[PDB]
This record gives sequence, structure tokens and C-alpha cells, in this order.
Amino acid sequence: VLAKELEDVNKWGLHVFRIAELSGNRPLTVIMHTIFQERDLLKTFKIPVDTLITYLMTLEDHYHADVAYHNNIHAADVVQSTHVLLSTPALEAVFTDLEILAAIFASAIHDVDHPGVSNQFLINTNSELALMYNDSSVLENHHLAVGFKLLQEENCDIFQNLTKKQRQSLRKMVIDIVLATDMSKHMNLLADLKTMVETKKVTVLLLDNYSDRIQVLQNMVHCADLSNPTKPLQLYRQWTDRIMEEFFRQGDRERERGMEISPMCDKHNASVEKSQVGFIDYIVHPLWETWADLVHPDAQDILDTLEDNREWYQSTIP
Amino acid sequence: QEDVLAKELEDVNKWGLHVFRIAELSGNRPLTVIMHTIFQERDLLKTFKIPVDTLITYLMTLEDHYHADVAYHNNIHAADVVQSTHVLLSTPALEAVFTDLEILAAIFASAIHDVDHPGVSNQFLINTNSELALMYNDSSVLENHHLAVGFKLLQEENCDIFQNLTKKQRQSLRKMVIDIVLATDMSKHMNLLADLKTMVETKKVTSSGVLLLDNYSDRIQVLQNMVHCADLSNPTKPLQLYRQWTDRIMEEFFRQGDRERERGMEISPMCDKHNASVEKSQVGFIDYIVHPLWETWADLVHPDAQDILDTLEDNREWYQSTI
Ligand SMILES: COc1cc2c(cc1OC)[C@H](CCc1c[nH]c3ccccc13)N(C=O)CC2
Ligand SMILES: COc1cc2c(cc1OC)[C@H](CCc1c[nH]c3ccccc13)N(C=O)CC2
Ligand SMILES: [Mg+2]
Ligand SMILES: [Mg+2]
Ligand SMILES: [Zn+2]
Ligand SMILES: [Zn+2]
Repeated sequence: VLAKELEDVNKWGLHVFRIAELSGNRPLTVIMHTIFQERDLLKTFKIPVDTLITYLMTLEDHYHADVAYHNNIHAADVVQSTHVLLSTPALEAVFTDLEILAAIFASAIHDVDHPGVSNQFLINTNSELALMYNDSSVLENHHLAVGFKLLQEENCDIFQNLTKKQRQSLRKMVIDIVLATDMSKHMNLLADLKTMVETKKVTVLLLDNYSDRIQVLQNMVHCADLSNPTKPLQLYRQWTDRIMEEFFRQGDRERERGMEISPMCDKHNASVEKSQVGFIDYIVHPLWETWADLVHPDAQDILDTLEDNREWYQSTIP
Repeated sequence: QEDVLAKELEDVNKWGLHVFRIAELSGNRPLTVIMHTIFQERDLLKTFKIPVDTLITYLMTLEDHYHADVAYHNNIHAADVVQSTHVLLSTPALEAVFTDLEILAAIFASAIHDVDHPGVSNQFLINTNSELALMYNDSSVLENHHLAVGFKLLQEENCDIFQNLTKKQRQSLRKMVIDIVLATDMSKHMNLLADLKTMVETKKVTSSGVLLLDNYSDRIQVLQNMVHCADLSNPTKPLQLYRQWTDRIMEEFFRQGDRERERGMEISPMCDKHNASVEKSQVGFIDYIVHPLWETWADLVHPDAQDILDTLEDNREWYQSTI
């Protein structure tokens, strides 16, 4: 039953696809609602639960059901992954309840209205989105704008009972977190994380200034965004299938328009498995090794699964 | 009359061009006629194969999208920044330094750098939960908008003045223009000025004695600060020009403050027509913003800008003498 699967809401590797099916393609709504109850967020911020559900449904509706990866299931997955990373013991008592709400809300909206093509595609096709956003974090700026504008629909302002200062602080943190999910910022984000681990102070990690605390929240949601290869293989393999479909559909549009095919987007010359191994070796493992170092060692189980999954994918390559 | 306008446009290479008289003589088209004059002067139509009717059509559409009912951030301000940037480009310290494409980018960025400005600040737009601030996530809200509108108008009928640039030329120009206009966000001024000071302290010059700028970062930084200086050049102009710009920015500030007061908001600095000192605010503006910026630019191009800096210091003393 849907209720039984949700008991694992606090566990890495929740059966996200089964929850999507058992909720009638509403995992973002049911999982966000469950997170808000587990962290006592409706009462702490006086969010009418009907307003929460109405916003959540409207937000889920603006994820595209015909986009194979960047849809409402991905959003639900990043939300729940973030939720688990927030309860890392080494980050215990680090973030305020407003910051926790910030990270979770940001996770929920961080890909809304994604068209299934990359920023570079939007720039190179002279899209309306790239013209609006001057080629800079084109998607991420749009995800934020849509995620905030939907708060203005009827009975959707889940922040109505926040103070004016709380709303302003929340809005800034959400913007800083979602802008950091732009993959063109990964290396800089990683470097900041590495610097934090070399200068790491511990009693449990002590982060005194907002600059360091938002840095952790950015890398956290970024880690959640790039957490597919750290999940149990059966979940990882479905995410791989979905991202390859989206990449191949983008490559068909690049091909039909006569554009240079983006990396991993040519269905006629792609090694799905080799790309996964390179994705892990160059992006996901460096990131999660640093995150694990930061919270040494509450992430060892995550790092272990990632390395198991990398081993398995390598073994599929003759 | 076109004869009188033609005479006034003979000053287009001069600091302190009568830009308000050109606005009146051109039938409120200072941006169109000054851009057209400058493109003719720099041979840009021939260099970039820009059809004259396309240039005029774009310019008129662009000028149309400045607000005629905003006292400062209007098409006269845009024409002024264009013309000032045009003079700064000709400074001896930069002779043969920038390519035709970079000159085109700086001048085009100046022309569009405030288009569709509503006459209120970024902070006002953020604080009132404006659609603009919601679109741009509170980050360089106006400046992102000026760019988006300025580029979008190139798509209107017979408006693509870059139709004959190669694809890489358009790509390069687009990025430079974005880099330059985003740097006109006043919240970037301190970091921009800090970088300019570092460049001055580490400046290299070539055999001919011009600035050596051998990488994108340095070249774009000079163009960013050039256009920023032009944008903040009002107090460096002959006093009769400067005082008109002061009258206009203050009217715009006071109208914002009226909206803030009516909304029960705290009034922004310099926006309260009942607790304002025009003269002290100009002196603080020069002392904390304009003179540190222009003194640094003058150091970068020394001694090319000494007369402009002298005028700025004279005008500062004049305003101070009225307190
Ligand atoms: C499950 O597998 C994937 C998941 C995701 C991606 C790629 C996957 O598998 C190859 C790409 C990575 C984009 C990317 C940017 N720089 C890179 C450098 C190397 C590799 C990829 C990238 N995403 C796009 O939104 C995030 C989700
Ligand atoms: C001719 O006079 C003016 C012209 C301009 C301004 C102010 C003027 O006069 C006080 C303001 C400056 C805003 C500003 C940002 N930080 C500051 C610190 C101190 C003072 C002002 C500012 N502008 C607004 O678009 C640019 C043009
Ligand atoms: Mg994204
Ligand atoms: Mg401006
Ligand atoms: Zn994502
Ligand atoms: Zn301006």
C-alpha cells in the first residue's frame, strides 16, 4: 500500500517509482506531504495543510509527464534524498528550521517546467528561455521563477503565515540553492566543499557564518540531484534508462535541426554503461567522496553503494 | 531644423555634447540620431554590412522602448551613455586596442543598457514583489531585463542590424554585451571598482604606450568599467548638463519615494521629497562613488582623462559651495 512504502521516507533508497505508481503519478505531492509531517513543518510554520496540498498538486502539474527524467518523480526523489541528508548525524543541530524548509522547498521546485533539453541546447537554438535569461543558468532561473509564481495561485501561498523577514530569508536561500544545481557550477561548488573539509571544525560540524551554511545546503541539494548512482542498483538502472531516453530525444532534435550532437545524446553511437562509469569517476564519486569526508563517516553506506554500482556497470562492459 | 541639428552633431566626438538640445532638435530622437552619427563616424555600417534602413528601424524601435514618462532613465540618458562611451573608446591609451567587434559591442551595450526602465530601483522591484523581480529571482533584475528587451527587438521586422555578422561574431558580440550590461548593476560597483584598481596597480603598456590587454578577462573588464563610467558620467560634464541630470534623477527618486510612502514602506535614501538634500546627496554621490571610480579610470588611461576629472572636481566644489 502507499502508506506502507512511505514508512521508508527516512531511508536512502526509498522505492520512489513504486510510490509514483501507487499514488496515481503524485509522488512529489505525497512525499513532500510526508516530509512536512515527519519534520513538524505544518505546525512550525502554520501552513494550512489544504494550502500545502493545493500548492503541491499545482507544482507537480508543472512538471512535464512526457519528459523521461526531469519530471515529478525526479523532483520527489531529490526532495526525499535531501530530507535524508539533512538528518546526517554530523550535521546535527547545524541548520535552522527555516533553512531546513528552504532546502526541502528548493528541492521540490528545483526542476519544475523542465523541457527535457539542456541549457546549451536552449542557448544554441536561440530559445525564448535563453533570450529571457541572457544564457546564464537558463533552466535554473526558470525553475525558480515558476516555483515562486505558483505560490500566487488561489490557496497556494504555503508561506502566508511566515513573517516578512522569514519570507525574504527563505526566498534568498531557495534561490541560492536552486541556482547552484546548474551543472556548470559543479566544479566551483566542489572546490568550495573541498576547502570546507580541509578547514573543517568539529565538536559534529560547526558552521558559524551563513556563507558556509548555504554552501553546505547547495552541495547537499546538488548531492541529492546527483544521487542516482548511490541508490540501490534497481533504482539506479531505471534512472539511467530515463536520462538516456531524454538525452537521445535531445540528440534527435539536434540531429533533425542539423546541430552538433551533445555528449551522450547520439543513440547511434552511445555506450550507456561506459558513460555511467565516466559519470561516476569524474562527477559523482569525487563529489560524494568529498561530502562523505565532510560528514565522516555518516555517508560511508552511500559511498559503498556508489562504488558497488560503479563496479557493476564496469562489469557490463566487455 | 535639420541644419541646426547637423551642426550640434559636429560635437559628437566631444565630452559635453549638448545632448538635451539634440533631443529637442531631433524630435525626441537623440538615441537614433546619435547612434546613427557614431556608426557613420566609426564606419560601422560598412565594416559590419549593416543596411542603413535596418539600423534606423532598429534604433527607432529601441528608442521607442525607453519610457518617455521617466525623468532620468529615458532615451536621452541612453544617448548620453552611448556618446560618452564613444568618446571613452577614442582615448589615446586605448588606440588600436579593441577590435571593431568590441567597439560595436560597447556602443550597442550602451544603447540598450537601460531600455524599458520603469524608473524605480531593483530594490523597489524586489520589495514590491514585482513580476520583474519574480522573473529574474531578485538578481540584477532591471539589467537582465534591459538585455532581454534589447536583444529581443533585433527580431522585429527589418531590425536585425547584426544580420551580416558571422555566427561566431554574433556569439562573441552577444556574450560581451551581456557581460557589459550586467556590470551596470550598481550592486556590482564595489567589486568592479576593486578589480579596476588592481588592474591599474598591475597595468602593462605596449611599445606604442597603449594598454596591453591580452586576454578576455582584462579586455571585458576594461569595457565593463568604461560603460559603467559613462553611465556614471553626469557629474563629469559641464555644469549646465550636470544640473539637468540632477534635476531629473531627483524627480525620479521622489516619485519612487511617493510610491513607497503611499505603500507604508520606508522611503529609500534620497527619495523623500520632504527630508531630501539634493546638494549634499550629490556631494556624497561624487565623494563615495563617482570620484573613486573616475579617479581610477583616469589612472588607467593617465593622463587622457585629466580634463574630465578636473571638471568632476570643479563640479564637486560647486555643489559643496551651495550647502
Ligand atoms: C543517472 O545518470 C545520469 C544522471 C544525470 C546526468 C547524466 C547521467 O548519466 C550520464 C546529467 C549530467 C550532466 C553533466 C554535466 N557535466 C557532466 C560531465 C560528465 C557527465 C555528465 C555531465 N544530468 C543532467 O541534467 C543530471 C542527471
Ligand atoms: C546625477 O546624480 C545621480 C545619478 C544617478 C544616481 C544618483 C545620483 O545622484 C544622487 C543613482 C545612483 C544610485 C546609488 C547606488 N549607490 C549609491 C551610493 C550613494 C549614492 C547613490 C547611490 N543612479 C540610479 O540609477 C545612477 C544615476
Ligand atoms: Mg536541474
Ligand atoms: Mg541601469
Ligand atoms: Zn535535477
Ligand atoms: Zn544607466
